[PDB]
Order: sequence, then structure tokens, then C-alpha cells
Amino acid sequence: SIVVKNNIHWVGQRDWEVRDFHGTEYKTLRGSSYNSYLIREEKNVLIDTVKHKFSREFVQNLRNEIDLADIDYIVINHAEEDHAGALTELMAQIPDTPIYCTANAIDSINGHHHHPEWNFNVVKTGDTLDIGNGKQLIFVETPMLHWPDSMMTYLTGDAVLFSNDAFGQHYCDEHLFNDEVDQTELFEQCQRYYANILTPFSRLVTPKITEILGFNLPVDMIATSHGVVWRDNPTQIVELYLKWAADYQEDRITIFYDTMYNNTRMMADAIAQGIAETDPRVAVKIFNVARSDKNEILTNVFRSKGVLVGTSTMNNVMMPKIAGLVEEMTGLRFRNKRASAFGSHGWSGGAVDRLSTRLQDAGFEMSLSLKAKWRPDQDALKLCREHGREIARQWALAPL
Amino acid sequence: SIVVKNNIHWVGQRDWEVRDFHGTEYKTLRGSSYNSYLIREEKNVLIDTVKHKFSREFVQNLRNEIDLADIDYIVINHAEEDHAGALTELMAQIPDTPIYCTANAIDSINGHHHHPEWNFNVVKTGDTLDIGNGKQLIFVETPMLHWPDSMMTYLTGDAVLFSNDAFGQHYCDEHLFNDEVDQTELFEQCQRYYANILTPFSRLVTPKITEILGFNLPVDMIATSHGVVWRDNPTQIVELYLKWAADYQEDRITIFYDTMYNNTRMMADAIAQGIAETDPRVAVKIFNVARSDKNEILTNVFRSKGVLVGTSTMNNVMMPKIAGLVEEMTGLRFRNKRASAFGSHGWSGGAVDRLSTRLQDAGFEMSLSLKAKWRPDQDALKLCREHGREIARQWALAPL
Ligand SMILES: Cc1cc2nc3c(=O)[nH]c(=O)nc-3n(C[C@H](O)[C@H](O)[C@H](O)COP(=O)(O)O)c2cc1C
Ligand SMILES: Cc1cc2nc3c(=O)[nH]c(=O)nc-3n(C[C@H](O)[C@H](O)[C@H](O)COP(=O)(O)O)c2cc1C
Ligand SMILES: [Fe+3]
Ligand SMILES: [Fe+3]
Ligand SMILES: [Fe+3]
Ligand SMILES: [Fe+3]
Ligand SMILES: [O]
Ligand SMILES: [O]
Repeated sequence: SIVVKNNIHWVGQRDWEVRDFHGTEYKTLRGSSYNSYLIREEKNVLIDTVKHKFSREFVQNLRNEIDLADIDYIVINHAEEDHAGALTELMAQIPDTPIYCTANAIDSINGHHHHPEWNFNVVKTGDTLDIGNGKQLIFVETPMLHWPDSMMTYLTGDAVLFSNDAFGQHYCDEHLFNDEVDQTELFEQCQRYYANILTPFSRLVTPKITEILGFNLPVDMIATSHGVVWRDNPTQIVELYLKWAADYQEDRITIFYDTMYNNTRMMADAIAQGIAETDPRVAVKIFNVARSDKNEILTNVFRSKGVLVGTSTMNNVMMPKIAGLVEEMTGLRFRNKRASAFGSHGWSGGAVDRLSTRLQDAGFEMSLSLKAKWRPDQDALKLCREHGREIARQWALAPL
Repeated sequence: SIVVKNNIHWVGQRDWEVRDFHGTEYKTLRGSSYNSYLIREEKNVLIDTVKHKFSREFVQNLRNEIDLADIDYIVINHAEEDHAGALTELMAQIPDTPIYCTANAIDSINGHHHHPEWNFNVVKTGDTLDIGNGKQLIFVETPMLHWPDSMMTYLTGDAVLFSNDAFGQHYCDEHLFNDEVDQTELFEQCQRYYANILTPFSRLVTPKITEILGFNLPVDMIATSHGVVWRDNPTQIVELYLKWAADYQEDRITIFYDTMYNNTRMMADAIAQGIAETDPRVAVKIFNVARSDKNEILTNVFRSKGVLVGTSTMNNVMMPKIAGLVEEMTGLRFRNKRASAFGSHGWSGGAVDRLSTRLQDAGFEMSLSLKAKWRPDQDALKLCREHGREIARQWALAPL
């Protein structure tokens, strides 16, 4: 175990191998960690557990740190399998130990573990739990961030905020603190995490953070459930969340597509050239959805002021990977972004109009579409390049 | 080159490495071949070419077989890149050589190659082309099988039908004839080809085959553009096409799903058990779309009387791989099939109803949906197993 601060001990699990989260919809290219914490004052408190995969290691490591019978309280901020997965294994040894969680958490814990006989203690925002030596735990409900059962736990005196998923990231390292790891990799994983997970709940992020700041509680460290512990200027991740929640966008345009014979690809490249020669201020990224990392694309969309999506017509409908990605964007609910559909067809086409409608359903402000027949010749590529010019001028943040 | 029959020579290209067709939407697990044919009578006729990738090999191999200036006519049954890709390379050496094709083919050839100055000869069904020695070519238009430009070429005397894509399959082997290869692998690739490509055009297959048979033309061999040449009982593939075109279905049910925490998976397994214990006549297949071959799933759907599709609710919508697969099935237009949606959710759900609607849009006759909250307990698994019973009884081809 590792000492976080004073009597706070890290008893979590590092995961160097993990590459698949949420089935296969979140790629963790730099692994992850599942942070669990043991506070040892007059009372002994365990905050969260780990993924069920590492349940046998978690309990064994916990035994080496403390006698299981000496654990007074267990706090579950979040009952997702990556934090409450080892709960059944633990409660098998100490079935009488009280569990402090939200009312919604009782539903989610019982939903996964099927042990309603456990001793649950419903907490709400403002409720306190004394652990001795002048210190206490303060609970703050954070529903739909990102689950109905989500909450945070604040420790007085030591001034440590256990925020669980919030402000966390999928980044594995032997070092525990934020000032001990590579800043670029840390930032990338942080923004990747928010873009793919917390984007649809951005409207709830700002008022909740404002509420927490209203409590006037000092924060020396922010102990998340994923990745590093923020100790050096810990509120930097809070400020990033405030910026990211305000319908974040840079002067950036993301282009992604799928293709069978590279006809749509040639259209995408021509559009990009038109943009770059019209507005040098705009950053342009191009991805083939069949050949690229899906979560990297979505992170770029989150950063972009607008997107262009390409697809060829196949059996009167759009390419499936495009349809799948559009469905996902419909759930992430991006705001204040614009979009334009394009692609090639053989005869009757129809997939571009179909795509344009579904992008509109996803919440994008739609511009005119761009269509081409078979492989674009020099004249057709001019039209594609002209489309990029028209898009650049329309989506301009500032004149010229 | 290989002698097909008399003066008919195979001058195509084998592709052992190929794994991706139509972008990445068709996996060729056993490679493929691109069959081109050179007929040498009084006139010399080249039928189709090969993929553009092998253009330099194709021309060089063609030179070794015959002087390029001695080629009288070029026949293009189909202008898709895997058959007409090496055309520009060839016409650069012999620009005056006439091209015989459909009216729609002029649009598709020029669409890919941008050389409208080529000498095109529009042919329609019934048109003939004498090549000497009492032999001639007879052209038969096959629009939307699978392209608007598609046609077949029949050679009199030798009685060889050049059917291009039709009756072909993606199967690579050193041996050229159907009686020289593994029958099981051949059948599998044949059915895989029809299910993923020709299913939406099944209504056109039967009348077209009926029309061809009406011509009373003898067929000794069927030389496709993909895979083996049918010489031993060559009409067996024609009969399979007739069976497959009649809204083909066996006593079979396909179940596929995507999941994040295996909750939906446990539902799928319970449903299967309920079916198998209710109707022993039914064959059941289960696939995880994120972990399985997409084209194998679709081949099973083609063979199935009905399907069950599972998904969890993620950001109020369905899993993207499921959305993508449903979009593709909407294009394949399966007929006379039934479906049932299922899956797990956390709180409000909604993805199952969303999926049920889109399956209905895909043409499936929808039965009642099955829903569960979090991880199904013993009581919930009974309900899932009961759902399988209800489905089995409803979809029964015969009583009991
Ligand atoms: C399997 C298949 C199905 C197709 N279906 C259609 C169609 O329904 N409507 C259409 O206009 N073109 C259709 N096409 C033609 C393509 O849209 C055309 O070749 C396009 O220019 C290729 O786009 P891409 O190279 O960007 O993938 C189809 C092509 C293939 C291979
Ligand atoms: C990222 C994420 C988003 C979710 N969104 C919803 C939702 O919008 N509505 C809902 O009812 N449950 C939601 N859930 C909960 C899951 O539907 C629930 O855990 C389900 O039982 C898991 O299904 P599975 O294991 O088959 O993938 C979400 C879960 C995750 C991880
Ligand atoms: Fe979570
Ligand atoms: Fe988590
Ligand atoms: Fe084809
Ligand atoms: Fe082909
Ligand atoms: O989580
Ligand atoms: O093809």
C-alpha cells in the first residue's frame, strides 16, 4: 500500500494490461487504475473497492494492511463493477459491516450483488460521519455524474476529496501523485475521459461544482477512483472541467468517413485542402473510422467547432460503422456544433441525405451536403475543394 | 495460364492474402480470385480483367500468352474495381480495341477510369458477336445483379456461361474446377457470398434465371469471376440460387448482442435454453457482435427463421455495433423473418424499445420485447428462459 496523506492509505489496484472498457467502446491505450482508500483514525474506513477481476488480490492485500474485523465503515461512492466489483468477496468475510451510500446505490449494489441483507446506510448531501481525532466524513450527492448513485466523500482536517470517477482518468503509473507523472499523457487521458463519458452531463457539471465550492471546504488533495491523486495545485482539474462543460470547442474541424474504394476518401482530402487555404486558423483532423481509434475521433469532435462526415451508398443505406458512430454521438449529445454530410454513390444514392438527417437528430446544426458520382475527376475535386471553402467561411469564428 | 476448355484460357489472378472486401464490411477468410478469360478462335476475345492491385502482373502475364495487338475484342460484364481495375493499364497499350458492355457500364467504366474516348459498344440481351469457327458470344443483361451495369456472356459451341459475380464465391485454390476442391469450404463460401451480397436482389434472381433457361442454351461450364469454374454438374449452383432467392429460411434462430458487463449476455444464454427445451427441432446460434465475425452472423440470419437482438442502454441509446448491424440488415432487406429485442438497463432504459423499432424498420415481424434491470437474478433468469419458450412456440414451423 501507499501513504496518500497522514493516515490515508492507498489500497487499490493498478491495471497495466486493460484495453477494453464498457465492452469494447472505450479503449484504454495506457491502462488504468482502480483506487481504493483506507482511512485509519479512531474509526477505520474503507472507501470503494476494485474491479471484480482483482477481488482475491484486493482482499489479501487488505488483510496485510489491516485486520478485516477492525474495519468499521465501508463507503461506496459508486457501484459500477470497476469500483464495487470486489464487494461480495469482502462482505463474505465481514457481513455485519455497515455500508454508507446513496439511496440510488442500494438499488445498484443489490442489482449487481443480490445481497439486500447487507447493512445499508442512506446518506444525502450534508450528512456527516465522525471517525475520531477531530475528523469527519462529509457526503455530497452527485446524481447522473455519471450515474444516479454517484456521490463524493470529503474528509475534514486532511482536506481530501474522494470524488470517485469525477476528475479521474484512465492512466496507469507506479507513481501515485499528479506531479510525479508525464503531464502531456495525463492531460490527454483526462480530456479523453470527459469527452467520451461526461459530455452528455455537462449541464449538470457546472451547477454541481458551484454547489461544492459554496460549501467553502478546503481541498488539499483530490483522490479519484481512476489514475493519479491531485496534490499539486489540485483544483486545476476542476477548472478544466468547468471549461469543458461549457459546450467546449476550439477553432478545429474533424473529418471522418468510411469507404470501400477510396472515392469518399478523395472527397475528404479535397475538402480539407479547401478549408486550410481559406482559414489558416483552423486545425483539421481526418480519420477513417474503420482504420482509426473510435475514442480518439470522439475526443476530436468534442474539441471541434464542427464536423464533416462521409459515407458511400451501400444497399441504399449508409456504411454501418458510420451509422454506429452517429448513434453514439446521439447519446453523447454534443452542443453548439455544426455538421456537413458528404460521400460518393453509384446510381441513385441516398445515404448522404440519410446521414445528414441522423446528424441533425444528433444535435448538429446542418449545412449543405456534398455529393459525387463514382470516382471524382479533376472537375469534381474542384467542387469538393470549393465545398471546404464554403464550410470554412460559414463556420468562421471571426471575419476573414 | 490454365486451359478451361478447348481454346478458352484462364488469365486471372489468385489472391491468397486478401481479407477485406467492400472496405472492411466483407471478410474473405479464405482469400479470393479474380477470373479473367482469353478466348482464341478466329477472333481473340478477352473477358474481364482483374483488381487494379495486380494490374502490372495481369498485363505481363497476358503478354506471355498473346501479343496484345492480336486481341480483337474486350468484354466487360461488370465494371467494379475487382474486375475492371486493370483496364486503364491495358488500354494504355491498345487504345483502339473495342469494348463490349451494357449502356450502364459506359457510365461506370468512365466513372472509374475517366477515359470516355475509348471505343465502347453497347450490347443488350440477345445481341451476338461472332468470333469464327462457327462460334459466337451471346450477351444477357442482368441489371441490379448486383449492379446496374451487370451482364453475362454466353459462348456457343463450347457452351460456357461467363456469369461474372453471379454463382461465384470468394475461395482461393490452385485448382480451377469445382470437382477439384473441398466441397464443404466451397458451399460455405457460396452461401456466405449470396447472403451478404445478393439477398436484397432476390426478387430479381428468379425471373432472370427463368429468362436465361428460356433461351434453351446448353451449359457445359459456368465460368464466374470469383472462385472455381463449375464443370461437374454446373447447374447445382443455379439450383442453390433458386432456393436461396425464395426468402430462404431453415428451422434456425440466431441470437446476437453487445454487452458491457455481461448482463445482456446472461439474458441471451437463458433465452437459448428456453428455446432448446421447448423445440428440439430448432438450431440455435449465439454471437457477441464485438467478438464475432460480422459476415458469419449475417449468413446465419439469412439461414434463420427469426432472430433475437440484445443491447444494453448506454446514454439512452443502443450499443453502436448493434446500431451499425441493424443499419446493414436494413439494406440486405431480409424477408419473411421474425425478431425480438432484449437487453439490460440501469434506470430509465429505452434502448430495447429503440432497437425493436429499428428492427421493424429493417423488415422483421416483431414479437414482444424482454427487459431486465442490472444483473438478472434467479427469478429474472426464469423470465428470460420463459421468453425463449414463448418465442419457440410462436415461431414454430409445425405444431408441438
Ligand atoms: C456492395 C455495394 C453496394 C452498393 N450499393 C449502392 C447503392 O445502393 N446506391 C448507389 O448509388 N451506389 C451503390 N454502390 C456503388 C458505390 O456507392 C460507388 O461505387 C461509390 O462511388 C463508392 O464509394 P466509396 O469508394 O467511397 O466507398 C454500391 C457498391 C457496392 C460495392
Ligand atoms: C457508460 C454507461 C452509460 C449508461 N447509460 C444508461 C442509460 O442511459 N440508461 C440506463 O437505464 N442505464 C444506463 N447504464 C447502465 C447499464 O445499462 C446497466 O449497467 C446494464 O445492466 C448493463 O448492461 P450490460 O452488462 O449487458 O452491458 C449505463 C451504463 C454505463 C456504463
Ligand atoms: Fe463509473
Ligand atoms: Fe470507474
Ligand atoms: Fe461486383
Ligand atoms: Fe466481384
Ligand atoms: O466506474
Ligand atoms: O465485383
